Amino acid sequence: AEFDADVIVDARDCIMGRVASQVAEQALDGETVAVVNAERAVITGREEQIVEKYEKRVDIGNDNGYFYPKRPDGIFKRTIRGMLPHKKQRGREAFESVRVYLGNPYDEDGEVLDGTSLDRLSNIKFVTLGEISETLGANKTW
Amino acid sequence: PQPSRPRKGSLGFGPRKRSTSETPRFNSWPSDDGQPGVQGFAGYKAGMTHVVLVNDEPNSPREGMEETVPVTVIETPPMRAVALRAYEDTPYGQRPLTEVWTDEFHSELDRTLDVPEDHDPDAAEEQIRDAHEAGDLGDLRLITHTVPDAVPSVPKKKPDVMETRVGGGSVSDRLDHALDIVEDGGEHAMNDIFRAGEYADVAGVTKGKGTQGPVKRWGVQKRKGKHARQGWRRRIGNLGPWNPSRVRSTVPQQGQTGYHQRTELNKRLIDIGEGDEPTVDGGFVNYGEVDGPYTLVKGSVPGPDKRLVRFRPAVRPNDQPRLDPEVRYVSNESNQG
Amino acid sequence: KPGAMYRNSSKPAYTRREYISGIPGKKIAQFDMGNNGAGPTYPAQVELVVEKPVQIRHNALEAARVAANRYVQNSGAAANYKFRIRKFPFHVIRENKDGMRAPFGKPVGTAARVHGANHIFIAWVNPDPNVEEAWRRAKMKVTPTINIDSSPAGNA
Amino acid sequence: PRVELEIPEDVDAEQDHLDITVEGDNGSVTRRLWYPDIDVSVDGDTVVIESDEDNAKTMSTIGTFQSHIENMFHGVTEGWEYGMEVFYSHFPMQVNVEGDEVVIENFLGEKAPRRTTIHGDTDVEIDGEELTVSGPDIEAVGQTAADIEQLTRINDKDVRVFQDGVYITRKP
Amino acid sequence: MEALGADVTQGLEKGSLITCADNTGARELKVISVHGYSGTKNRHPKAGLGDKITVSVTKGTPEMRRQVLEAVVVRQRKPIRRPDGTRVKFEDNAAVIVDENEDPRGTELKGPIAREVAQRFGSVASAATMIV
RNA sequence: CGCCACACGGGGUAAGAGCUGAACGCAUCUAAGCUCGAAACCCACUUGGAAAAGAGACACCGCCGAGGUCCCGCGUACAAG
RNA sequence: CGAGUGGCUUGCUACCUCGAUGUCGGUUCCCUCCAUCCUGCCCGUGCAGAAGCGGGCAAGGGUGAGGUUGUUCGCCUAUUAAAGGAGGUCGUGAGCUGGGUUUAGACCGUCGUGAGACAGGUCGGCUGCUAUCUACUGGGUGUGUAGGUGUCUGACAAGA
RNA sequence: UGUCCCAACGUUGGGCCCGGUGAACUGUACAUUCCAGUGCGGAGUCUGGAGACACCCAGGGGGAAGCGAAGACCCUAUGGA
RNA sequence: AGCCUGUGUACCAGGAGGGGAACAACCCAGAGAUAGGUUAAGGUCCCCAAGUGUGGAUUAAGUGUAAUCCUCUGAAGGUGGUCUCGAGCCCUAGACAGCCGGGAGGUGAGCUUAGAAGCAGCUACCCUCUAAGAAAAGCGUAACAGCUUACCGGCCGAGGUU
Ligand SMILES: [Cl-]
Ligand SMILES: [Cl-]
Ligand SMILES: [Cl-]
Ligand SMILES: [Cl-]
Ligand SMILES: [Cl-]
Ligand SMILES: [Cl-]
Ligand SMILES: [Cl-]
Ligand SMILES: [K+]
Ligand SMILES: [Mg+2]
Ligand SMILES: [Mg+2]
Ligand SMILES: [Mg+2]
Ligand SMILES: [Mg+2]
Ligand SMILES: [Mg+2]
Ligand SMILES: [Mg+2]
Ligand SMILES: [Mg+2]
Ligand SMILES: [Mg+2]
Ligand SMILES: [Mg+2]
Ligand SMILES: [Mg+2]
Ligand SMILES: [Mg+2]
Ligand SMILES: [Mg+2]
Ligand SMILES: [Mg+2]
Ligand SMILES: [Mg+2]
Ligand SMILES: [Mg+2]
Ligand SMILES: [Mg+2]
Ligand SMILES: [Mg+2]
Ligand SMILES: [Mg+2]
Ligand SMILES: [Mg+2]
Ligand SMILES: [Mg+2]
Ligand SMILES: [Mg+2]
Ligand SMILES: [Mg+2]
Ligand SMILES: [Mg+2]
Ligand SMILES: [Mg+2]
Ligand SMILES: [Mg+2]
Ligand code: NA
Ligand code: NA
Ligand code: NA
Ligand code: NA
Ligand code: NA
Ligand code: NA
Ligand code: NA
Ligand code: NA
Ligand code: NA
Ligand code: NA
Ligand code: NA
Ligand code: NA
Ligand code: NA
Ligand code: NA
Ligand code: NA
Ligand code: NA
Ligand code: NA
Ligand code: NA
Ligand code: NA
Ligand code: NA
Ligand code: NA
Repeated sequence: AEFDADVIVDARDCIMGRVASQVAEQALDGETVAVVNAERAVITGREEQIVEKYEKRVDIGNDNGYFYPKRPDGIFKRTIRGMLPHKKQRGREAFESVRVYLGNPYDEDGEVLDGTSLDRLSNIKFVTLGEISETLGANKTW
Repeated sequence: PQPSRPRKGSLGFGPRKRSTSETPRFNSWPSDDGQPGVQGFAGYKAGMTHVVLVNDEPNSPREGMEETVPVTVIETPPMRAVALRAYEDTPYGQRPLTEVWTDEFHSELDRTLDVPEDHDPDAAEEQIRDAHEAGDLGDLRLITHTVPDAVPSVPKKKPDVMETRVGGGSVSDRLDHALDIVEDGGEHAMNDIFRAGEYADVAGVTKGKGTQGPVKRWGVQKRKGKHARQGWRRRIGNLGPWNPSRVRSTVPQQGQTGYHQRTELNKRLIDIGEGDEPTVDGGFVNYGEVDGPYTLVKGSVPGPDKRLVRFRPAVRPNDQPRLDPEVRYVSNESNQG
Repeated sequence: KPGAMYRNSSKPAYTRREYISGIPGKKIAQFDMGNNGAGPTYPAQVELVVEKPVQIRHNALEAARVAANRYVQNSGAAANYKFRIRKFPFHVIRENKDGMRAPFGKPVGTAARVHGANHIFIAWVNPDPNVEEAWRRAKMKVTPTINIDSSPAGNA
Repeated sequence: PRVELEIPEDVDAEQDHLDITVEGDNGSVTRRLWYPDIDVSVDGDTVVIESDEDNAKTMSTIGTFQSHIENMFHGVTEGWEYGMEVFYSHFPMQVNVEGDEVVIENFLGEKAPRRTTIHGDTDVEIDGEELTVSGPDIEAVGQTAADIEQLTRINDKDVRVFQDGVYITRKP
Repeated sequence: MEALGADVTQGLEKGSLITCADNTGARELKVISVHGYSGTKNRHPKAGLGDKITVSVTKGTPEMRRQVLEAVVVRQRKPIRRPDGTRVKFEDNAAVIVDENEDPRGTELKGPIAREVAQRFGSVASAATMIV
């Protein structure tokens, strides 16, 4: 609720990893970032293998635990966390100044980062984070 | 060779820890089929007796014949829906929106709640109707409580409070149905929700047994033969293999046993009456005498005598309802002797 | 015993029968097949070329040869063609069958050393290449991947 | 590459984004034609399927889009019809259309009715031991016919002896 | 099989010795197995009223002795519950030798038999003197 | 050792059965698209779960007093707590 | 005949430990693998049916009781849908057992002049420790979120 | 005939809480770990990830190749008896 | 064999520092202190200093993002998955494929055989009509019939085939 984001990024139809990589770089530069429409973010590849990977992450675990997110919400945030030294003070500070959102709770329309957009007209092998979460068993709350 | 064998006890009711609320909390509700109506009720366990019934089963080679059936007597006096809570759908699931309360309160509801002295029912109702206009309204439930004071055999006067969902025709129709019940005084009874012969799910916190060993808690064997005399009688062989070099939470160990919440499915309601017809001579042991609104549940119910138990229309019934079964005899024979 | 044990040419040449006794006889039945009465006076000449230097036990030679010639009977017992396996198993092979003590092995067989690109088999046929098939079956029983090569034959 | 399909006088074909709709006296069919770098557009009197690539995979889809559209032209005018024949050896098979699904009773003596739901605006008219599956959407009609035949599939016993079932008699 | 129309607490185990309630020439029977039964690790296979068990003859006529036959449990000391809640128990444990078709190998049955055994083995029942 | 209760059904798949369909005018279950289809997967159901660091929501009561601890009689609870 | 995969057997090597990492078999209790014995869904058949044989997907669940033997293995019996195989320091002795191997006593056979020996058999022949850390099963006290009562939400977690 | 199927209830002494008395074993250091990898090929400490708010009570002993004993087996010594 | 045993050499042992996730001997590099600068190996999307660099092409498997190696497997065999280069032959005198039509008679050849007629077996395999048509390439029949290949014509229209 209420997040003074210096930058509001729109993930719709963008390559999750390429966005995450930039959002990481920016948060480590002191910027407060908000990623919007996470459910509509995308990752290239064969849906079948992609889903197997994430499903494997859900099944992995033990008493010590391996909490892997199912909602497009967390998937994206965990993706960003992997590009930050989240256990160091600086890393945790940056990570905590980044938040991902399902849809867009803001008035402004986020901006599209360079080189992160995927052209649906020249690409058929890709998947929506939202679709991934549905496969994982998430509750489509979007 | 080492023969195979199922593990000891289920891994689906854990962790096996002490329940947070002695008052059960359903985590599921029936589907919105029929007319609007509260989807649950509560009562206090009293004891057991048996009753002779006429075989009601259309597929039984015995249909129509006498039949002895165990029953647990539960005192089910009227409860009171003291408010209507509204939920709104959000990207993070459902969240309470607002509540519509009344002014008529049971003399001792203040033993549990800080009873409202100033509330704006209409504003609440407005906010809810707006929500519904916008289409963000999530299910509708009623804040309910019991009147232990109406049950002499039960020491408490402090009422037990729980939220029960309201499932009905349209959202608008049942929203109205909710408000109607609340506004009055919320006073409702077992009759209004259940009919003898229907299947209900009964939830409740089981009888506590404090700390118990693996044998009792998980069903592991006792040491056998010569092993039973060496110094070990009720201890498992080992806490696991060399590797992984850690004890897995799946190995049966000592701990709290009992006093857990359980939702026992498909319990048939044999009868719903009022009076002392079901009471036993000498009185129900460790309970007392029954003489008021009661419900006869087929079989057993989780929890000890006096504990609060909750009813809910079965969410996954196997059989079709066979209303008002003929009861030819209810035993009142003393439970002592 | 698997070919894994002897297919490599990492050992010294070991073929001097004057210093080696008890060498098992070869299982290869013949080296000249078909019409050996006639000389290579045929239109087409196909060859089975080995593509990697390897050792081929007399075991594999016989099975490879049989599988090829036994099939070349798509032309008949006295058919018009001549088949030649040009290599002979000269290399004597051992096995250490005590542990690694006094391990010099005892003679257990023989193998032929073929260098990549040599032809192990050469058939002579009239435009009737059933031989091309006889070889698909032959390089099936020898360790290396092989090249089926046709020389005199621009009758494609 | 680029192919041009002159639309029939009897038809009107509109298309926004990746969806094409074809309407005729017999109905309307809308399809999604989505493939990397293949543009499908309605240029007045002709539908155009073009792309800047000529690799095998691209040509394959272009040819597929073509037959898909022509098939739609045909479905909105002449229409599509599959003919079927119910057949039984001992137990009189009863095939009826009830609601939006065809039900088959007494199959090989079975007490439990076998059924399947019809796809789209496909008409399954049954007359005696003859069935006619028709509609403007070849995809839908084709499946409905197929599902009907599949509905009598048997794996448990020898099919050569137990031949009961409904079969496609005439393919459009 | 068909419902016995009564709940049973198996009172017999693999190895138990029981009476042969017929005139086949076999006096004592030793239980070996229970038809259609599968237990669990360490559990002794159990058998009670109405079960068809495989058996061996321990006592009786030389020709009958040592033979491995089939039989049906007709009586047991351990209680059983009838629909009306009443419990029923017998003075001894007994079985009657049966064949492939479940027809008593003998001509006469000695002693009473539980009514529930009728709802399963007709020919055995229709050969009973007393059916309680 | 006694008694009660413990689904079905949706969704997506594998092997497999097919539809439409091109590369390759034909053919083709597959390349794009689609219909079905496992005790397996997801949901459903039961249990735990505000320490989920985005550390939550709602209603009322209260900030000179709401509520709570200690105390006393007791257990539907319990090795201390 | 040719090419491989596994790391359960056996052999090889001598890298690790001789200021000791307690043996075999069994038991008890937990997790896993699939090369699937049963169960589900399928394909082929020398598929009429019934009963089979062979193959594919598939590890959810099941795979049990006994007679000889220390046995593992294996032989045998009656049941069974089936009574699959394998890994976890040949899982598991700060858990049990101690029948076998392999101490000191003794006998027999064989060998030795003899002491005595045996990759032969046999009878008898011991099982230590009060848990510091870690791990997990359950139970509390505090702090953080930032006054209280009551009711909820559900990120995730477990289930056969 | 409770050795077993298959375990239950009970009795007495402990265990648990309280007053008083009051040791020992053991300790290079650090130490909230888990999954993998690596390494003299059997890692709480190296590497990558995952998880992880602190303290305390009770428990049964998975790990610290746990503690205890300069290996009895085996070999070696121009050792002993 | 992370085996045993030679040999030449460089290294570890006794060798830091940079790189290689970690890691005696692999790469750079041989090093007094301190300071500024430029490179080496290696690297430049983030973690992480430096490119989401440029021209062009391939790959759809998450192949791959793995110099060396106990350590990074993947083989014989197979692939109308796809891209590129070559050669031969056919083709607007209309090819390849498909669809339509024609596939005729002497004559159901002779022989054998109850039989045999394109098609059990044996021999032969001729000539007529014609724009085609085997003494019949594959099914089928008890033998016929029937269904088709070869062969010809039409429709179509551009590359096709090896
Ligand atoms: Cl986990
Ligand atoms: Cl970090
Ligand atoms: Cl694509
Ligand atoms: Cl034991
Ligand atoms: Cl048995
Ligand atoms: Cl130097
Ligand atoms: Cl990936
Ligand atoms: K040692
Ligand atoms: Mg002992
Ligand atoms: Mg009593
Ligand atoms: Mg009584
Ligand atoms: Mg059959
Ligand atoms: Mg046992
Ligand atoms: Mg140890
Ligand atoms: Mg498999
Ligand atoms: Mg499993
Ligand atoms: Mg072991
Ligand atoms: Mg084991
Ligand atoms: Mg141990
Ligand atoms: Mg010990
Ligand atoms: Mg101890
Ligand atoms: Mg012993
Ligand atoms: Mg002994
Ligand atoms: Mg002994
Ligand atoms: Mg803090
Ligand atoms: Mg770490
Ligand atoms: Mg020593
Ligand atoms: Mg010695
Ligand atoms: Mg001496
Ligand atoms: Mg040194
Ligand atoms: Mg940088
Ligand atoms: Mg890979
Ligand atoms: Mg390599
Ligand atoms: Na990707
Ligand atoms: Na996980
Ligand atoms: Na002891
Ligand atoms: Na003892
Ligand atoms: Na151990
Ligand atoms: Na030797
Ligand atoms: Na080969
Ligand atoms: Na399904
Ligand atoms: Na909180
Ligand atoms: Na040591
Ligand atoms: Na053991
Ligand atoms: Na399984
Ligand atoms: Na045995
Ligand atoms: Na060990
Ligand atoms: Na011990
Ligand atoms: Na042991
Ligand atoms: Na006892
Ligand atoms: Na331990
Ligand atoms: Na040096
Ligand atoms: Na390094
Ligand atoms: Na990959």
